[PDB]
Parts: sequence; C-alpha cells; structure tokens
Amino acid sequence: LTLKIAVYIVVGLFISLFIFGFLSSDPTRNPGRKD
Amino acid sequence: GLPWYRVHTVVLNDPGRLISVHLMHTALVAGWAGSMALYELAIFDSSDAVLNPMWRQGMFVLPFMARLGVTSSWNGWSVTGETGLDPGFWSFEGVAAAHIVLSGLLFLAAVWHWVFWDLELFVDPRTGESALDLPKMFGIHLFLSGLLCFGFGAFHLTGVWGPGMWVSDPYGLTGHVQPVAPEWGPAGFNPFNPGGVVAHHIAAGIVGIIAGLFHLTVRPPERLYKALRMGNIETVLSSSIAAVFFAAFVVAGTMWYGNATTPIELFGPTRYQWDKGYFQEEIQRRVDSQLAEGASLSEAWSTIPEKLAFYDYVGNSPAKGGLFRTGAMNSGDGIAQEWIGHPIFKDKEGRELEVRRMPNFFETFPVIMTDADGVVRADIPFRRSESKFSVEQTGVTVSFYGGALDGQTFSNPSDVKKFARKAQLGEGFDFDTETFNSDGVFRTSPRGWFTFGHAVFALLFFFGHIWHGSRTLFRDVF
Amino acid sequence: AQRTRLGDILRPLNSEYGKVVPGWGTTPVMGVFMALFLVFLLIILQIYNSSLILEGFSVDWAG
Amino acid sequence: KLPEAYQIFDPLVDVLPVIPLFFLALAFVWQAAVG
Amino acid sequence: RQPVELNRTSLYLGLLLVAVLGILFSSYFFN
Amino acid sequence: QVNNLGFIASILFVLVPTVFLLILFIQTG
Amino acid sequence: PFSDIVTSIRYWVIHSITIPMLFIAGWLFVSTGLAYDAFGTPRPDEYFTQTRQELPILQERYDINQEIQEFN
Amino acid sequence: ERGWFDVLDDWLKRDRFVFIGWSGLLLFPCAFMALGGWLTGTTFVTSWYTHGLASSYLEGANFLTVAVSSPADAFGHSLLFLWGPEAQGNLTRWFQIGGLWPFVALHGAFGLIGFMLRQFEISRLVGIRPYNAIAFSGPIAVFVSVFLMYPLGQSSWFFAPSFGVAGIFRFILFLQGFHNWTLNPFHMMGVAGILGGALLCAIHGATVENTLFEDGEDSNTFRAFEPTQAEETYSMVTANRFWSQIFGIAFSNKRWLHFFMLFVPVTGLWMSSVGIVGLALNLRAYDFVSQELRAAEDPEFETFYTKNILLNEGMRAWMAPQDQPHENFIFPEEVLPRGNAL
Amino acid sequence: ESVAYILVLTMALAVLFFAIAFREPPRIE
Amino acid sequence: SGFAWWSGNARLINLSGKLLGAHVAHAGLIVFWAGAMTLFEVAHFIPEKPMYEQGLILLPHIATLGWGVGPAGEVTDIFPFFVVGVLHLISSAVLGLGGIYHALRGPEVLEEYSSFFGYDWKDKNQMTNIIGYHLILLGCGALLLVFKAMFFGGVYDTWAPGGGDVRVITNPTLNPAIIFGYLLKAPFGGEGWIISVNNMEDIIGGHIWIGLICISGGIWHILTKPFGWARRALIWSGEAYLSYSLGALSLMGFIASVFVWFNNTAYPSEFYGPTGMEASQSQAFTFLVRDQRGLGKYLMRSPSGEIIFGGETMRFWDFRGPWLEPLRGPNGLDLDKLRNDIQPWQVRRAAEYMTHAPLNYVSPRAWLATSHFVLGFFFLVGHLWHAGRARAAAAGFEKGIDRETEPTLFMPDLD
Amino acid sequence: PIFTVRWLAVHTLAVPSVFFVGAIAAMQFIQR
Amino acid sequence: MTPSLANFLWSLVLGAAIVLIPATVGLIFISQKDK
Amino acid sequence: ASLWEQFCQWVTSTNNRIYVGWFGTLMIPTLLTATTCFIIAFIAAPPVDIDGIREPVAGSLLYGNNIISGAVVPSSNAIGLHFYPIWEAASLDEWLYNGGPYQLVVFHFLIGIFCYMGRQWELSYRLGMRPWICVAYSAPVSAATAVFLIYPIGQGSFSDGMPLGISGTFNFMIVFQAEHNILMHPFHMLGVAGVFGGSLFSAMHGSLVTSSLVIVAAHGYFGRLIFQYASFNNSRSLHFFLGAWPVIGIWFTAMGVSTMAFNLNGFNFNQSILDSQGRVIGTWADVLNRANIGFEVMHERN
Ligand code: CLA
Ligand SMILES: [Cl-]
Ligand SMILES: [Fe+2]
Repeated sequence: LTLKIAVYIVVGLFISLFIFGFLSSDPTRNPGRKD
Repeated sequence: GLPWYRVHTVVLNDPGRLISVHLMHTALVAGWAGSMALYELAIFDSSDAVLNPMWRQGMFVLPFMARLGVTSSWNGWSVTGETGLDPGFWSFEGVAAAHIVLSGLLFLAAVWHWVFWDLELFVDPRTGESALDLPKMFGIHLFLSGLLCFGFGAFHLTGVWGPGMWVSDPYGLTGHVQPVAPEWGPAGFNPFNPGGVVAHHIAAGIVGIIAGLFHLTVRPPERLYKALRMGNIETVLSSSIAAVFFAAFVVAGTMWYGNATTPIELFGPTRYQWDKGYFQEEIQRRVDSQLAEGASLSEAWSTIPEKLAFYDYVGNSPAKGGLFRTGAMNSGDGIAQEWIGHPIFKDKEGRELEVRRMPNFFETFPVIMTDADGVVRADIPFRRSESKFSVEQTGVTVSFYGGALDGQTFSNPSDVKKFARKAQLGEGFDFDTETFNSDGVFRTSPRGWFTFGHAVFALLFFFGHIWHGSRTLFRDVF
Repeated sequence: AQRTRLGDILRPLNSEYGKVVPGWGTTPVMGVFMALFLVFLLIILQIYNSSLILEGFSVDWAG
Repeated sequence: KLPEAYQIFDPLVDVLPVIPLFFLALAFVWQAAVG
Repeated sequence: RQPVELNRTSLYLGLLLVAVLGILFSSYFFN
Repeated sequence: QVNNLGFIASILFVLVPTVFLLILFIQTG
Repeated sequence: PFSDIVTSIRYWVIHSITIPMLFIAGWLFVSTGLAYDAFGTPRPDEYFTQTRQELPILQERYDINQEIQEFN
Repeated sequence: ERGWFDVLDDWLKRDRFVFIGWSGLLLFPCAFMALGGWLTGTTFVTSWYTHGLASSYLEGANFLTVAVSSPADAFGHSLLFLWGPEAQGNLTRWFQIGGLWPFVALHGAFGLIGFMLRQFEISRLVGIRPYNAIAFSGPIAVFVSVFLMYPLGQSSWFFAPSFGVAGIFRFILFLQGFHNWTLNPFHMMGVAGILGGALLCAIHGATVENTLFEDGEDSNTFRAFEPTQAEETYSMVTANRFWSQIFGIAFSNKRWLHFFMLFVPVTGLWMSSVGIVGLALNLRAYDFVSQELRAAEDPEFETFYTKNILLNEGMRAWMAPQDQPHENFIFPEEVLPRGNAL
Repeated sequence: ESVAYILVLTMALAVLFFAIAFREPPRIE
Repeated sequence: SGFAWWSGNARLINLSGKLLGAHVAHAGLIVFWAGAMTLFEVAHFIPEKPMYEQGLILLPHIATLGWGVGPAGEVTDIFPFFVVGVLHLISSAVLGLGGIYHALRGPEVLEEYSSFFGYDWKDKNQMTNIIGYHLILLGCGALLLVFKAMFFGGVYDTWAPGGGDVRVITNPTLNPAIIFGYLLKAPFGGEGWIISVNNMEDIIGGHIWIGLICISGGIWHILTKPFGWARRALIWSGEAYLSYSLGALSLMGFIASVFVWFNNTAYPSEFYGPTGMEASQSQAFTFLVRDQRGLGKYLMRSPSGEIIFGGETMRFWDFRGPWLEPLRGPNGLDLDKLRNDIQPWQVRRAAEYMTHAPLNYVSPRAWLATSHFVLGFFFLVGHLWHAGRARAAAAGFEKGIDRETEPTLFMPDLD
Repeated sequence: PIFTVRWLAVHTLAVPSVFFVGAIAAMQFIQR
Repeated sequence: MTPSLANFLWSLVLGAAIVLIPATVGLIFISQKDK
Repeated sequence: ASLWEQFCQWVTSTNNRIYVGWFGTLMIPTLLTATTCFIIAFIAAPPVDIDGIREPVAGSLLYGNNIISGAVVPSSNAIGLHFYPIWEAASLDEWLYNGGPYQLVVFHFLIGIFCYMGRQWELSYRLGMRPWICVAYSAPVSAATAVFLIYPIGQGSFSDGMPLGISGTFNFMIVFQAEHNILMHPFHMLGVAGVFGGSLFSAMHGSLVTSSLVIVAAHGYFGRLIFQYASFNNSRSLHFFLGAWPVIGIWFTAMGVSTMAFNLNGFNFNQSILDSQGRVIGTWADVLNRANIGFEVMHERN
C-alpha cells in the first residue's frame, strides 16, 4: 500500500505546484508589457 | 596562439628543422620495421611450413623480407622450408638489427639538425630569407630515385649482384627466391609475370634518370611556376599526398587481386581463388589424370599434396574475417595439423553427392548435397524442422580417400553430418584448437589486413590532398 | 647564418630559387608526355582488367 | 445506389465531394496572380 | 613561432569525444 | 570469453588521448 | 535574352511543328515496337522460350552474343 | 596579343546564365552522360539477362522500381566499354549485359570530380576559402567507397548498388543480412553525423528565426532583412543565454558554430565510408564472439544482439536464391531458417 | 569487461557535468 | 497589420463582420462535404454487401442512429441515407450564401451595427456570452441524440440479443456514479478510460448529463463575467482564444482516434467492420468451431485464471463482443457453453470478421483512426504555434527583439 | 544572336526530353 | 593485333574525335570570335 | 514576501544557471526518475520474459551484455497495454521479470520530454524571444512518442515499443521492416529527405558562412554554382528554410510510423509485372519482399 500512497502524494505534489504556478499571474512574468 | 592541430606548422618556413622533423619520422618508421621484425621472430613457429605457413600466423612484415631474398634466420630454420642454411648477416635478425641501428642513427641526425638549424645553405642571399629551390630539389631527388630504381632492378632483381625476388609455381607449392630476368615483350605487362617487375625497374629507373637530368637543368615555365605555386612548399605536400594515395590504391589492389609481387606462400591465397574454385579444379585435374592411369580412387587421392589441398579451404580465404576478429588465422579454426582426405558422399541409391561449398558472402550456409544433375538429394534441416531429405531418411554415407581417414567409411548419421559441414568449407582438416584457445570464427590473412589498411589510408589521404591543395592555391585568403 | 663545409658544397644547388623561363616554356612538351602517360595507364589497366586481351597472354597466376 | 429518379445526376454526384478540395487548389492562383 | 593553446571549452570537446569513442569501441575491442 | 587485450586496449584508447589533452590544457595558462 | 523569346511567335511557330513531331517520333518508337528491338528489352511474351522458365542469366564473359542468341 | 589560351580562359569565365569555367569542360559532358545514361536505362533497358528482373518503364515498372542495375557477375570487374571485348561495339548487347551501369558510374565519378573542381574554380574566382569544396568531399567519399570500392573488394560489379530507389533499398537490406551493417561502429558514427546535421539545421534555423531583431513594424519578419547589413538579424547574446539555461551549454562564436555545422555531417560521411571499405573485403563487424560463445554453451542466453543474428540468417537464406540468380542456389524448405524450428 | 563499460559511461557524464557547472563564462563578440 | 499573402486570414482578426463571413462560408464547406460525400457513398453502395467492405464512413454513422437498418445490420431502407445527404447539400447552400454575404457585402465591422453581435476580442463579458449561446446549443444537440434514442425510433444497439437491432432506450443510465466513473478509469489495458463504454444506456444516459451540463454552463456564462483567477491566468485576445480551441481539438482528435479503434458499441462492427482486436478473436473462435469436427487446442488459462483464446490472439483477451459474450461466463469463456451454446449467427458473424485477420484492404476504422491521430497531432502543433504567438504578441515582442531594450543585455551574467 | 550557348544547353537537354516523354506517354497504352 | 586491341586503338582515335573536333577547336573558335 | 512568492521567484528566475520554470518542476523529477531507473536497469536488471512463454531476453550489463547489445527490454507480452506500476506487481521479482522497468522509464521520459517542450517556450517567453523553438523540437518529440507510445497502442502491447538499447533499436527497425516494408512507405522517404536534406543544408550553410569571413561574397558564389536563383538573398528566409526542412520531414515520418501502428502500411508492388502466360517477372521490389519474408518468418514462433 505505502508505495502507491507515497507516489500518489509525490505526483500530487508536483502537478498542482505546476498548476498553481501558472495561475499565479504567469502572463505578467515577462520583460515586455504586463496586463 | 597555435591550436593543437597546427603545432607542426612551426617548421613551415624553417628548412633545417623540417629536415630534422623528417629525420625523426624516418627514425620512427625504421624503428618500427626493425622491432616489428623482432616481435614476429619471437612468436614465429618455424616447424611446419605446409599447414602452418607464415600467413596463417599473422606475420605481416615477415613476408616482405622473404619477397626480396631474406629467407633464413640465424637460428637455422628458413621460410622456404629448409633448415640449417648459411644466410650470413642478411637473415631476418640481421635485417631487423640493421633497421634498429639505422633508426638510432636517424635519431641522432635529427637532433643535430634541430639544434643547428640556421645553416647558411638554406639562406637566400638576395633577400636574406630562408628559401628552397623546390624545382631543383625535385630534380636531384628524381635523379637519385632513378638510379636507386635502376640499380634495384638491374642488380638485385636480375640477380646480377643480388638475390633476386620470390617466384613460385601458379599454385604456390614450390616457391623460393631466384634471379628473375626482365621481360621486354608485351608479356612484361602481365601482372603475374615476375619478369615484368624487373623490366619495369630498369626502364622506369632509366626514365627517372633522364627526367631527373631534365629537371636539374631546365627551369620551370613562368606560367606553370605561378599556376602551381611552385614557390610554396605546401604545393609539394599537395602533389606528394596525391601521388601516395594513388600508389596506396594500387598496392591495395595488387594485394587483393594478387600479382607476382604478392605470392600466396607469403600472403595467403586470394578471395577470388575460392570463388572460382582455382585450387579445387587443379586438384581434380591431378586426380583425374591419375584415375586415367588406371589407378585406384585412393591411389589418385593420395598423390594430392596437403599444401595444395590446404589452399582449397575457405578458412584460408582473406574474405572470411572480421574487423575486430584480431590476431592470426590460427586464433580462428586453430592450427591446421593434417588433412583428413577427400570425402565421397553417397545416398542409399548409390548416387554420388556433392556438398555445396560456402560462398564468401555467407556467415552461414545451409548444408546441401546435390547429385550429378544438381538435384538436391540430401541436406541437414535447419534446426528442428521436418524434412524429406535428411541424412537419416536418405541414408547418406561418406568414405574418404587419401589423407588421415583413407580407406574408412562413415554411415553413422552423426559423423556424416559432421563431415558434410567440413565439406561445405572445402577440404577438411584437423585443427589444434588448444594451443591458442581458438574461438572458431575465421580471421583474415595478412593479404586482407594490408588491403584494408591501405585502402582506408588511400581514401583518407585523398582528403589531405584536397585540403593541402586548397591551402596552396588559396594561400592569400587563408 | 652558420656556414659549414658541406653547406658550402651544396650552395650552388640551392642558388637559383625563383628563376623561371618566361612565358610557356616547355609546357607543350609536358602536355604531350602527360598524354602518353594517360594512354599508358589505360593500357596496363585494361590488361589487368582483361578488357584488353593481347597475343600470347593470360592475366592469370599461370603466366 | 441513388433512387431511380436521381440516377440522372450520377456523373455530377461522383464529382461533388472533391469540389471543396479544388477551390483550395484554385485560390492559390486567385491570390497568387493578383498578388 | 607560437606556443600551443588549448582553452577550457576545447578541453571538454576533446574529453567528450574521447570518452564517447571509448564508449563506442569498448564493446568491439572486448569482442 | 572476452579478448585478453580488450581491457588494455579500451583503457589506452581513452587514457592516452585524455592525458595528452590535460597536459595540453595544464601547460597553457 | 529570355523574355522576348517566350513572348514572341517566331519562337512559338517553329515549335508548333517541332515539339509535336518530336513527341510523335517518341510515341512511334514505342508504339511500333522499335524500343524493344533497339535496347534488347523482352516483349511481354519474349521473357521465356516455349517452355524454359530458366532466367537467361549470363554465364560467360566474352561470347555473350552467342549466349543471348541461344537464350532466345 | 592574348594568345589562344587566355582568350579561351577569359571566355570560360564570362558572366552568363551558368558558369562554365575550366571544370565545366569535364563536369558538363560527364554529368550529361551520367544522368542521360540513367534515364535511358530506367526507361528502355532491362535487367533480365543480368539479374532476372524487370527494371525499365518499358517493362511496366514504376518510378520506384526502375533502376540502372549492376552488370552480370560473369563479367567480374570488367569496365564493359561499348567497344570492349564483351559487347564488341554491339550496342543492344551492351544494354542487355548491364553495360549502362559502369557508364553511369564512371561518368558520375568524373562528373563529381568536375563539380568539386567547379567549387574550387568559383571560390578562387570570388576570392573566398573553398570550404564548400572540402565539404563536398563527404559525398564524394561515400560515392567512391560504396559505388566503386565496395564492388571492387567484392567479386564483381554485380554487388554494387543499382541506380534506383528499390535497387538502393536492396543494397541496404543486403548489407544488413550479409554484413550486419547496423552493428558496425563506423556506420554508427555516420548515423550520428547525419542525424546530428539534421539536428543542427533544425535548431540553428529555429534559433535565428526566434532570436530575430525587431527591425520592422510589419508582422512579416521576412521583410526586415535586406542583403546589405552591417549588423546581424538575430541576437547571439540572447540565443547564447537561452541555450545555456535550457541545454546547459551554448555557442559563443558564430565562426565555431558554423564550422560545427560543416564538420559534423561531413565527418559522419567520412567515417561511414571507412566502414564501407571494410565491408568491401568482408572485414565486417558482424559478431561479438563472447556472446556467440555463451549462446552456444547456454541455450537460455538470449540478447537483442543474438536476436539480430537470427534475423540476418533468415534474410540471407530467403533472399539469396533470387538476389543472386547466377549462383543457382537451391534451398529446400527444410533448410530455410524460420522461428518455428528454433 | 563490465567494469570498463561502467568506467567509460561514467566518464562521459563527468565531462557533461564539468562542461556545464565549470565552464569558462561566454564572452559573445 | 501587414501580413503576407500566406497569412492573409490574419488580416481578418479585427474585422468582426468580415470574419463572420469566413466562418459561415467555411461552415458551408463542412455541410457540403457531409452532404456530398453521403450522396457519393450511397451512389456506390451495395445495400446487402457489408458496409465496411465498400469504404463507407458516413453511412455507418447514419446506420448507428437507426436510420434505414434492421436487426443485425441489414439496410432496410436506402432512402433515409439519401435524405440526410440531401438535407445537408441544400443547407450548405444557405450557409455558403450567408458567408459570401458577410465576407463580401455585409458590414466589415459589427460594433457599428449591433451591440449584441458586435464583439471585441478583449471584452470578456461579450466573449463569455458567445460561449453561452453555443454551450446552450451544444447541450441541445446532445439532447437531440437522447431524443432520437428514446422517443424517435431508437439507436442501433449492437448488444441486443441475437445479433444487433435498433432499440429504443427507455432506461438510460442516470446514476452519476456510473456516468462520472467512466471519467476516472485508467486509460490503460483492461480499463479503457471512456472508450470502454459498452452499452447504449450508458451512452444515452451520458448525453443527458452532457445535455444538461452544457446548458448549465451556457446559462452560467450568459449571466456572469470571468472571475479574478480567470482574468489573471488567461490571455484575452483573438489568437489566444483560437489556441485554446486548437488544444481542445487536438485533445478530441486523439480521443476519437482511439475510440473508433477499440470501441464497438458506438461503432458497431455491423457497419464499421470488426476492430483489429475483434478480427483476431474471430479467427481463433472460427478455427475452434471448425476443428470441433482449460486447454483444447485454441484455449489457454490466463495467469489471471481466466480461459482465453490462445496464440497470437493472446494479447486481445480484453476484447468483449456481442457474438462472444453469450459463450463467456464468470471465469471467462465457459468450456461447454463453447461446446453446446454456439448459435449459427455467431458462427456466421465470427467468420465475416476473420476475413482480414493476420495470416490490399484498409478497414474503415484504420482510415478513421489514422486520419484523426494525424489531425489531432498537427492541431497540437498549431496550438503551440498560436499559444506561443498569442502570449508573445500580448507581451509585445512577437515581431522580434528590440535592439534598444533587449531584455538579455540588462540581465547579469550567468556565471 | 540565336546560336548562343543557351541554344545548345537547352536543346541537347530538351530534344531528348520530348522524345522520352513521347515514349513514356505511349508506354501507358501497352496493355500488359 | 587482337580484336580487343584494334577496338582499343579505335577508342583513342574516336575518343579524340570528340575531344579535339569539335570540342577544343569549337571553344577556341567561339572564343577567338567572341573576343 | 510570502514564502510562496519567494519560491515562485526562484522557479521563474532567469538568473539561475539552468532555468527551472514551471514546466521544469514537472520535467526535472520525471527525467531524473527516468534517468535513475534507466541506468540501474541498463546495468543490473534481470532478464525479461518479453514473449510470454518463459523465454527471457537478457538486457543488462551484469547479465552478459556490452554497451552495444545492452538494452532495457520492453514489457512482457503478458502485460499488453496494461498499466504496470511497481505496486501493481505482487513482487519486485515479478515486476522486473515482466518488463516493469520499461514502463516506468518510458512513461517518465515521455512526460519529461513534453515538459521539456513547455519549458523551451517558458524561457523563450521570459527572455523576450519569439516562442517557436519548442515547435521545431516537437518533431523529435512526435517521433519518440510514435515508437514508444503510439505504435504499442495500435499493435496492442507495450512489448511492441522500441527497446531502450542500441541493438534493441536495430531489432525494432528490422521487424518493423519485415511486417510493414517501411522503406517503400512514402512518409519514410520524406523523413529520409528530411535528415539527408537537413544534413546537406547544415553542411551547405556552415561551409558558406565560414568561407565568407574576412560579407556578401557567399551569396554570389552559390549563385554561380547553381542557375543563379537557387539561393535566398534574404538571410531570414534562409534560416526559416533551415529549421523547417528537417522539422517537416521528421514530422511526416513520425506520422508515418503512427499510421502504420494501425497497420496502414507502405507501398506494395508485388506481383506487379507478369508475362503473357501469367508468370511473375520480378522487379527490385520482389527481392525486397524476400528479405522481408526472410526477416519475418524468423520472427514468429508458429
Ligand atoms: C597498415 C599497417 C598494418 C597492417 C596491415 C597490420 C596487420 C596485422 N598486424 Mg600489425 N601493427 C602495426 C601495423 C599493421 N599491422 C603497427 C604500426 C604496430 C605497432 C603498434 C603493429 C603491431 C602488431 C602486434 C603486436 C600484432 C600485430 C598483428 C597483425 C596481424 C593481425 C592484426 C589484427 O588483429 O587486426 C586488428 C585491427 C583492428 C582491431 C582495427 C583497429 C581499428 C581502429 C580501432 C580504428 C580507430 C577508429 C578511429 C579512432 C575513429 C576516428 C575518429 C573520428 C571521430 C575522426 C595483421 C596481419 C598481430 C599478429 O598477428 O601477430 C603476428 C599482433 O599480435 N600488429
Ligand atoms: Cl527477433
Ligand atoms: Fe547563420
């Protein structure tokens, strides 16, 4: 059981970190205009 | 400053250190030749010259000494097959020592020329710069090459004041060194005529003397001097590199196809003598000429010399090896010990069968036995297939004539299969697979390693030609 | 520039650097010899290749 | 096969599907010629 | 003339070329 | 059953050019 | 140049009798069966003789004309 | 007075629709013979008497199955001149015996020499370094090693590649089944050199097209360049930073960058040519005898290398009786390798 | 044979690592 | 502004009126093909030969809706196929006219004329209103499939007993545990993420939910404006909205590519032919009912413990077909249901499907699967092209680096 | 003029071109 | 004088009849008049 | 600042030696897990019963392999397209024996190379660059998923993907050729035109830029070497052609191996030329089939 749980947590950690990183106003992180 | 691939350009306009850098290269080549000969004299098996000839042992430079006359060693033995001769100094060990001593002397000349490089001989008084009259350097060297070519073919090859060269019968059975006389007819252009190599060196040597004298005494035309950049020493490197990959393509060809300069007692048989059944046909020519004398089938097959039957074995073909199958042919099938005799296969109906030999392409050939009309009568199934022509269903028997197994018969289908697999490789032999711990994968002869080394070097030297030809003609933009 | 006894005897052999005959010189003669040399190489190539079969010959080990 | 009343239109029925294809292979000279 | 130069980038390009030729030819040398 | 010299030939094929390039890079600065 | 050539008629009037007759001479070279005879190509019924399905593979080197003739 | 030579020389370099030059006196008549010889072969000439195959449009073959195919193995390495001792001036016999193959090869060989001389002559004309000519040596090295050196090491011109699409594909599967050409380390270096070239071409074009300098208001960036620029169109500083953070390393020198685009594909073609010279002498990297020895003592030892040795054995037995019709190979069904018998 | 195989593979990775982590900083001209 | 000829449709981004013409005109081309290709496929149809042995892909689509077919796939009526193919050609003329009108004769800009149709690519409230007008309309086309199946003749059920049949679905599966449990099945073997749907009650019940979710969201977008987290994360421009849709079609092109490849419930084998898995199981099954005259020469025991067909067909043991389920038990294929319960319609169908089994012809599934994988792929390429371009143009450097203000030159050196 | 070096480079290239195309056009009507 | 030799000599006389006439004298003539 | 935006600042920092970004938060763990599991399996993984009748192929170095013959063996044929994580095997021995390490490496490697494609755009965006370098890199990505993911799905087993090795690659190519004749497939001919053309232009662009260095003398040179107009006088049009040509050719051959996954094969020209009596007259395409038949019959087991 515990290896399936630990990978589900690890994979769950990295996917929503990626998800919340792009929701964090990613368009404004550029050296051009910001809007 | 200088990249690693340009570090040798520091002697480009330094004649005294270019002579020294050539004297160093010459010492290393002569040092390799002397120590290659000593390494080969250390591992050479002089016992049997029939079933363990030099080309079966990976001997690369040892055939080149025997080609020109050096046949014996100080240790008594010889490569022609005799023992206890009197070579004098010029044995294999004397030639090896003369190259080690030469290498040591060329090394000391290179040190003197590297230190005392600023010679007034190389200075041009008109401008003070060091300069080489390249068109006259060529005339001098062409004159000495003309004499050295002439004297080689007129005194060494003719045996006037030399040993001659290696000649042999058409089937490589009785080969030795003897004085060859020149052939001045068109038959001197037969590649397999040893007299054409003698007539060549007298004629090409004479021509290289007259052409040498012309270049000593006639200046270049002003339009050729500037077109060919005759003041730049890199135009000589571009032309020399062209001449040497040209000459390397030729020696690669005459080794692969064979000619008088590459005998089979020294370099082994060629791949084309196996494709064409060159030895297989001479063996039958000899046997049928005995069977015509009312002789027995074993009386005739016992007059075949096993050296002739040894050339008729596909393991001896130079086109059966691998690039990373290293070493001597004896590291392959093993040291050939004796000839098992000629097998005659017959089915249960008295049909004389012939096992189809293995072509040079195939790493694996199926075993097929055909009759006098090419109809497949028996074979060995692939691995576990169901068969209509097994050697147990067709009742194939084999009986041998001459050789070790003379007057014997085998109808046990395990030995019939075993002797059929030997027959698809040509004549069968017993091999000593314990001396060198041989694998069982064929190697290549010195005929094949020479051809490969020199066809690759000739192709690489074509790039060096166009590269240096472009740096002499485009010297301004470079 | 260091002078040597051998360097003084070879001096006349490295003296005419750069000297040429004007114009075309002996280029037509050289062009003829390159033509004869090309035909010659074609002959011995066609003999070896058995494309040129001559009288009393066999490009073969038994010759 | 088309009902008997419409087997007149058969040769044009064999051409209808490729009509969208060759107006793409013609517009490449409509615009090309004019510029 | 000039001394021999070999910067750090050309040292790496050489060290990679040698090891990768060592990776390719090790299996055929061992045979 | 590998080649006996396969190890000395696989090491020299990598060491000899490697040693040359470091001497060339050390004796440069 | 090239522009006046394509945009004239003295170019388009000698070609209107020379490209057609050079295309027809190509057509008849194949239509009349002259292409098979000139290049030795077997017609769709000459690949085999009346029973031999042996491929006429050349075996000798210098007497090919006799061999090609004994194959057909 | 401009004697006949430098009037001819100045005439060959006159600016016209195509540069003739001195090399054109060899390139143009030999390129026309080679391509005209190949078209005449793929249209009218058969391979029925040499290979037992239909290879012309006249015989009903299509564009991918036509080929100017190798001569018969009977001739060995005969050059097969039109006037030679085989065809003896008979031109319909010359077509039937595969005489067109050396005709295309030999003229293609000298046409390729004349084209590389063309690069030298035109580079010397405009006064630049002839890196394009020495970069062409890669293709020439492949041509002479595969179309000339390989059949010469072999028994005849019969085993050189045929001048066709399916005829080239035949030479490709032949060298797999008979030589194990994929296993050869020199082919691996050539595969790396070409795939590395197509990668450099894809990644350099993309890097230039995406680090372009904004030199125009129009949204067609192809209109913001013109031939006479004292500056470059793309930011090498930005391109060097992108690839240093994406890939770890990046080029800093446009001179080294473009020599690399030269050096990688050209070196791959020269290395694979060295391995083709080896295959000419059957000096092939066919086996790892350590795993063949183990697979013999141990029937349970199976490797992806051994799986390929078995694939090659089956291809030889099923291809040879028709790939080599002069050989007269008769293989009964029970000697033909198949997986049901392992 | 297997140590030589692992020795050359880990060398190719040590060159990659040093060529990245310890590189002469680019001076684009 | 200044796009070249090969990007001329980009000159239309800010012409809402002329862009409406390019769209209605393009919509006519789609309806033309669906009408012209249907009239093509009916004009070349042997109405008793298998529909798949004739390269027909549009006629299988109408048959599955229960138009002109009877039990086990016989074409009972060839007129309905013709009516569908004609009702599209004529409607194609209407759409093609209104596209030629707007693109050429209509107002180039629609904010001039109407605040309901005129749209600004950045007016987020009008942009979500158009999703609502379309979501409501998509959910209603989903309930159209439900109304054909429940109240207008029924759809073709391949799982009907004794060969397939056209059956009215009077009990669609409404429990969200079964409907929204398909969305949580692994996409791997034996699971078949949503391709595994194997009954018409699940298909028709799932469109009830899709018919109401799309109308739920459609009324949600008409009545709302994008939220804070939506406005900060997304790019709001014309090319960005296209890149979002391109990634959605990329995703749909792949899902249809594998759905037609594995599924035989929504793609009955009576019309589309057997799947590549079904053709190989039919062969092992047919060889068994011929040699008739856990082992047994064509069967084996899966390491599961299940009796399955054996040989090269071993990898297709997850296949489930209407002609093989009557003889399948709890622990796989029952061995005397195999020996006794083999009806003649299963012997006759499982011989149709093995015709193109291994050991010239391309099945309509290979055409539909290869087509839409390729299209799905190149639409992921076009998404990347446009998603990157839309966000570069929004930031303001899609035309190149500004020499004045190159952002890298201000950055400190890496090392 | 007319007999330039484009008249030869085009006509030794085109005269065989139209002949061969005439031959290949005819081959399409060999009912084999 | 074998057949192979007679045909070889004719190859040099008929190979020079395409390299001398009209190859080198056609380039000499065209250059000596386009001068 | 918040600890999030202090982490979000480090992730999107264009001042890191190697850019992470948000796609790199997925690409780094997946490619490190694929790297970690590939090296251990290439060195010390036990043999894999790939065919499913207990005939294990050995692929690791410690089991009698070299670099050339070593491979990570695809999953067992008794797995097909089933998801096979470690926890889904009843044992660590059963997992290895069934080709488990192949699924783990391939899945992580596929995730990683797609997050690599988003990460090439992400740094593009944050350096002020145009975004279409990730689009060129989609051509080697589509080719990787074609033989790792797409072709297994169409053929119905992960044992049909390419082995992760040198000699396992050549085996994949040979038995693909035997049953699909990929050489006569026209998308592969475009792919070969893509890599042989891309590698000509690479050498052609490199040799003219290097030559033309102490400039306009290059374009005038190539103008003469071909007609006169075979070159782009526009440097930006030239470089667009440089990237587009191999990217398009590899795109096509990747879409060719993916359609062959559904058994839509190349060109078949067998039995194409007959005589008047119906006998077969071989082309060069029939000799190829004998090589394909010979490659194929050795591959099956009955
Ligand atoms: C052309 C020169 C030449 C030729 C034809 C031979 C031929 C032969 N030698 Mg010999 N040898 C030579 C030079 C030569 N040698 C030199 C210079 C030395 C001094 C080191 C020796 C020392 C030597 C010894 C000690 C022995 C021989 C032996 C032999 C015999 C068997 C050799 C063998 O196993 O093949 C092996 C060949 C290879 C494995 C091919 C190597 C190919 C390399 C790896 C290519 C490298 C690729 C390159 C790095 C890539 C390019 C880089 C790119 C990125 C640009 C054979 C007849 C053996 C024998 O039979 O005893 C009598 C024996 O024991 N030789
Ligand atoms: Cl296999
Ligand atoms: Fe560039």
